Amino acid sequence: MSITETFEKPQRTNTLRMKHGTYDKLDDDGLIAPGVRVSGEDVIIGKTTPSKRDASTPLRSTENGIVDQVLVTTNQDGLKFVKVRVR
Amino acid sequence: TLKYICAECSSKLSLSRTDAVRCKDCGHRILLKARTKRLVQFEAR
Amino acid sequence: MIVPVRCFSCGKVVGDKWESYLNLLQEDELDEGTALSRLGLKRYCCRRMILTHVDLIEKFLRYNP
Amino acid sequence: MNAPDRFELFLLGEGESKLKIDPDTKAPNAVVITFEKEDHTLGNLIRAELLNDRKVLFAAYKVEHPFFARFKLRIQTTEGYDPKDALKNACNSIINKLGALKTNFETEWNLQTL
Amino acid sequence: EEGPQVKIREASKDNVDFILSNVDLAMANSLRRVMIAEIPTLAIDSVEVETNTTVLADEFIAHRLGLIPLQSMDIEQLEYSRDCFCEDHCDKCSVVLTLQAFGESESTTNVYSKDLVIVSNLMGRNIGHPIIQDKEGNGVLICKLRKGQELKLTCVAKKGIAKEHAKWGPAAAIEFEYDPWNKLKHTDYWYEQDSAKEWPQSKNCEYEDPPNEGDPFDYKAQADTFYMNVESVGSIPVDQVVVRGIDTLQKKVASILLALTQM
Ligand SMILES: [Zn+2]
Ligand SMILES: [Zn+2]
Ligand SMILES: [Zn+2]
Repeated sequence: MSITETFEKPQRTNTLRMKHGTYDKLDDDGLIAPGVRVSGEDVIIGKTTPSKRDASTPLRSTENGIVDQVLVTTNQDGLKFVKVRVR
Repeated sequence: TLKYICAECSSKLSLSRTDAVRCKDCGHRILLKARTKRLVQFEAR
Repeated sequence: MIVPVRCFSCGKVVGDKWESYLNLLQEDELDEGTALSRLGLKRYCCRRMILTHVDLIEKFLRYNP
Repeated sequence: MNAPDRFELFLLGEGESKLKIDPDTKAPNAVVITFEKEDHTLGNLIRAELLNDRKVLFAAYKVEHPFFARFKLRIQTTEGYDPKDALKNACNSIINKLGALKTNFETEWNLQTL
Repeated sequence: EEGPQVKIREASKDNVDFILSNVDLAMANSLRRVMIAEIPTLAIDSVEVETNTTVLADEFIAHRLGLIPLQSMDIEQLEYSRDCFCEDHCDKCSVVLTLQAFGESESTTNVYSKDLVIVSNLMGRNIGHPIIQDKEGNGVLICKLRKGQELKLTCVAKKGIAKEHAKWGPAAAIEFEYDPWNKLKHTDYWYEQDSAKEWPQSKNCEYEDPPNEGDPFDYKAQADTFYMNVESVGSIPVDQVVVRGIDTLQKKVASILLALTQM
């Protein structure tokens, strides 16, 4: 009840819980966009959970490519879905 | 500009929060994120 | 997906002989062996390049978006 | 990631000289040159020509490891004859040979129809 | 002219069948290698992609583009970006080209190297012109577009060498042979019944005299007379590959005399 999660660039506040990889590649909607070149432990999906406990997806450590497609959808429960495919 | 594309009708959507996740006439609940304008450089190798 | 630009083994430019090769078969009703030599592909490394290629792009193009 | 840049096969990185000359202790009148950013193209050559010289007592080259671009050339020569000179000589002797060859080619080239 | 002597058999815009003679195998080889690895050439070495809705990937396309042979006739009048005193790339060390294609028709639209367009200033030197040798002036087939798909691109040709990447290679293959009659006995022939009957007699067996039954082994013969044939890919006139070959190899031994000297 009145406790969700949101895909948006996190920037530390009363929790600061985040991680090393940079978020500078995310857009304010919390998702990188196609064309952008990622690597290291870069953040591909920025998600938060309440004031702000970081719950974001960082790229696979040993990997690095270019974003090939980000898909935003909905489930049968009306859940916001996100699928980032990296090439 | 355009912040999103549609799974099918290709129409360049782009809406804020509470707008659910559909499109115009093609209520496809899919939508693609649209490329960046920050041109990517490639090594010809 | 598409005709490689060059023969992996030696470098011969081959990305310019796919349409020709294709015509040399349909419209001239030649055989791949003769067709290839007439395109100048004499050594087997370059031969395999074309004789073996699989033009899968033609199938990708059939997808709407 | 581990792969070094390809230009490092022909481009001297910093602190590197094209040649490192060293006095062989095992034998007299002998030296060991380390060519940096060079391979079998120059090695077998300078080696081969270094052999046509009769006052040359020993000439051999080898690239210790295919990973790095660099070969070692050992030259030994009769007393009074400096290996350094034999190399110079083996070089000029080569540079000429190639000049001649170049000419003869541009010559025969013209006499061709097409 | 006393020394390494050429003796061309065939010749054309692509091959230079010839016979090197009066030369150490080593030199015949070093020259063979250089033609393959160290002759400077222009080739797309950087691709900026504005738009690609094609069926391929940017890196995919970008790869082919670098394999598209480009005019490198006056290449020496161009410099390597790494030496050029500019910031990145200028008309003194590079050539910029463009590729814009839109699937307009409904039938499959093809994209070729002819559709590449120089945008920099060649300053008088023949350089950067995509090579074309097909009977219809199309050149290499870079991509295929369906109606509606697009491909906006910007490349940057630069001076490079084979050692760095095979795209900068001017040669295509280099037939090479010697002692077509195994007189020097450099190779030992494998056989089931008959060495002679099982192994085909190569081209160059006509250009030489078969040994004679009783003649003892010629233990002093060396390896001179090499039957080559260079094949250009187009970035450079065949005659040139050989020529410039002998050249680069020449400047190499030279950069060495200058080391001892300034040493
Ligand atoms: Zn729609
Ligand atoms: Zn081949
Ligand atoms: Zn410049």
